[PDB]
Amino acid sequence: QFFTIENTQQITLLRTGDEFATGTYYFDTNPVKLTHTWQTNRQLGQPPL
Amino acid sequence: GVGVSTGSYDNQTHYRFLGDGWVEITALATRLVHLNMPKSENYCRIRVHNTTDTSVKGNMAKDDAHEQIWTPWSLVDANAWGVWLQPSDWQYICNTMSQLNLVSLDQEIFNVVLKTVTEQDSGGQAIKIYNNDLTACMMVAVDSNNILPYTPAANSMETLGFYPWKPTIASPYRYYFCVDRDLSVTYENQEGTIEHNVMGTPKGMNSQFFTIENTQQITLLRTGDEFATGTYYFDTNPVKLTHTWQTNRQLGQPPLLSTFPEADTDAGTLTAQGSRHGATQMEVNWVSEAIRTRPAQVGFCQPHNDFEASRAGPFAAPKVPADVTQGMDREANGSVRYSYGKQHGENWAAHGPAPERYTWDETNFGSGRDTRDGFIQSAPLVVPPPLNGILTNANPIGTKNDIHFSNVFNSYGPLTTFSHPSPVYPQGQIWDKELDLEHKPRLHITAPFVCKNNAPGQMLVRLGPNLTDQYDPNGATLSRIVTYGTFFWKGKLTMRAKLRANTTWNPVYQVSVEDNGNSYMSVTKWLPTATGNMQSVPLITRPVARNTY
DNA sequence: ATCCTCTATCAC
DNA sequence: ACACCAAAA
DNA sequence: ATCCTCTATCAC
DNA sequence: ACACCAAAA
DNA sequence: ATCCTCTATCAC
DNA sequence: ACACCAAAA
DNA sequence: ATCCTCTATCAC
DNA sequence: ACACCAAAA
Ligand SMILES: [Ca+2]
Ligand SMILES: [Ca+2]
Ligand SMILES: [Ca+2]
Ligand SMILES: [Ca+2]
Ligand SMILES: [Ca+2]
Repeated sequence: QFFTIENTQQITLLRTGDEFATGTYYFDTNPVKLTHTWQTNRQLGQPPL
Repeated sequence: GVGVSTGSYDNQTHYRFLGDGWVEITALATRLVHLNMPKSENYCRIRVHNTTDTSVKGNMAKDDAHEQIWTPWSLVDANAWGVWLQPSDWQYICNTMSQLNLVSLDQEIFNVVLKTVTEQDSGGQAIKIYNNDLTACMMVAVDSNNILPYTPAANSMETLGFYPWKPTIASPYRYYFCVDRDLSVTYENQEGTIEHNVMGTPKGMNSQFFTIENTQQITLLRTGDEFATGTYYFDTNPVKLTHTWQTNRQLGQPPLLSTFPEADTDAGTLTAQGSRHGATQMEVNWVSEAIRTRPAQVGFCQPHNDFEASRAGPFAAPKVPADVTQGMDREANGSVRYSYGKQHGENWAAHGPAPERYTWDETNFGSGRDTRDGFIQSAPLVVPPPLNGILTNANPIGTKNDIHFSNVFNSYGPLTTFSHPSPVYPQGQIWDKELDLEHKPRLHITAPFVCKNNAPGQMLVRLGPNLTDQYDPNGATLSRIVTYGTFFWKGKLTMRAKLRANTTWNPVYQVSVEDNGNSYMSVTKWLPTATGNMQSVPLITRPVARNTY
């Protein structure tokens, strides 16, 4: 599999006065909790009486 | 303002029938609860170390090391089949339905009774006088948002009476706290010492201390008051009410017959394994039910007594229940052993503290595993394997005589498909909360129904501190008027089922009872004695044959 | 707040 | 007092 | 008068 | 039973 | 005249 | 192709 | 001026 | 942010 930037994309030329800008990508992702846990199989629920 | 009941007794069960054979079952539970003053007036962070047992060399699998927080509050768990349905009903549902699912729960408290006792008659002997205080109050609260940790009572056979005409009481609220316990490995006598059997202190990063009072809205209940729940809606997956059988060996196209039996005795034959059509993923130039290709893997091999351990200490790994198989390999296919007691079974006239126990063998056949016959051949498959060309349940691993590949082999994988366990009638747990782990478990062996969203807030109760004329805050430890109480609890559980369809020919297994015998199913078991004693024995859920392919 | 073994004289 | 028992109470 | 650790199935 | 957990329940 | 074991993709 | 299996397909 | 290997978040 | 991948985004 051999690709080439030139045969795959639209290249834009930039001289000194030019400028380039991206679209606006939207992330479709799952959030990340910001808390650690502790409980292990030994501490799950009803502590003995 | 008092002298008038605030609720109504009703422990009925209604079967509402709708079209296409759907059914709306409605569970009615009413129960009389008793309650006395919580000994600790406060919250206690208590510890538990059983050095008396941890010290032995072989002993570890008996470790009870942990540190709980004792709250002066008491829980009111009804999460146990045995509390809602009547023996017979469970029969009915199981003998008639095809699936069951949780719908909604509704709780209610009322007819509060608060009394104080005064031990008098010091001028004669030693009597006790009973009388109720009106102003006195009770306290209720519901952790609807579930800030507090979950504490299922069936997790200890401490739920409520399964017998309506007999009262009951509440399990006290207690929850785990963070420690970091550690224990070393040893066997029968070995040599050396237990290198270190430590406990530990609270860690800043994981210390979590809650308080009913700073988390919930507590409602005061005097005699004429009454309390009532919202109406929780279950968002859960239904449970089939049929066992299966088919195993990898019976999936689809049975081989073609070439020889036809002559009499009801002799059998028939197939075609030459060498000269037989089909497919396999072994190099051999033949074919056999054993090596033929199947859709996927039914059931799988689980590691035996996989005590693993973390900062908490050691513990046995849980494992998906399955049929025990002829091999009678219980601990091998996770059957479960319950130890219930007189409010949850037991006979009643059984003497001594000795709890009654029952082991449940799962009915999802074709999913079980017989350790004995399980074996791994080698490379390039060979008709009859050499010796050093096949590892069996005889050959020992890591130099231990009885430890074989089974106890460490894990068959699980993509093609590994199985069946969800079944519920156990009395004693069994109904629903359960889900672990707040970004990556969940395909199910809990703990219970049948797992809430997809939030879950039923736990209902907490506690009596109110009835003070005396004497009180000093800075005062060491002090007096409070003796007091205890009662109240009725009423629950509403709605379920949905559908009637099974009859399509076989040959009748089918039904749960039934039997005349006065030595049979497991003997009426008498679910009957009163001359003094009125009775037990509740677990019953078969999924008496009827399913199909899986 | 009674109707033929539920809810439900529910079958009006 | 329907409301009568197995349907159309 | 229960909804995922508050109020607040508040997000309807 | 919305109300499915992180947004627009 | 194919829809998850009936009739009944009946649940449209 | 609704019609995603246990409800409101 | 970003949408799953084109043009083309073209499939809106 | 549709526009969640193979259709009818
Ligand atoms: Ca909340
Ligand atoms: Ca009635
Ligand atoms: Ca609330
Ligand atoms: Ca048909
Ligand atoms: Ca583009």
